[PDB]
Amino acid sequence: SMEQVAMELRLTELTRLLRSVLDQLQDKDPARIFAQPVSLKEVPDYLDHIKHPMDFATMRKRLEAQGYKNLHEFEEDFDLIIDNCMKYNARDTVFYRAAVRLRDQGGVVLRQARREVDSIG
Repeated sequence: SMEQVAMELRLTELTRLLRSVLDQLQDKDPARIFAQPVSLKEVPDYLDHIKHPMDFATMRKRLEAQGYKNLHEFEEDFDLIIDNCMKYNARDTVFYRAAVRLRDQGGVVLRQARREVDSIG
């Protein structure tokens, strides 16, 4: 149908906007602490601690399969990155601190993205 196509154009445009959002969030992690999945070879107990692992490469795979229906789903995955790290790692670690800084800096990007998504529909 013509509608399914119009719908698909919106999803594609959402994907376009979320790709830019993702790039902006990932720039706030210059150390690349959140770039890839926590290695189960190097942290073999990780899944005993963290039930839903997340990282920027995993989010990008979903993004490029147009797997995010709305900004809320995307934010859920970003929040998992931060929250998993803040649980697994202690307060006095470079990892915990990196998560706090990502959360704080990402807030600004996500604030405007929500306005853009509502605004452009």
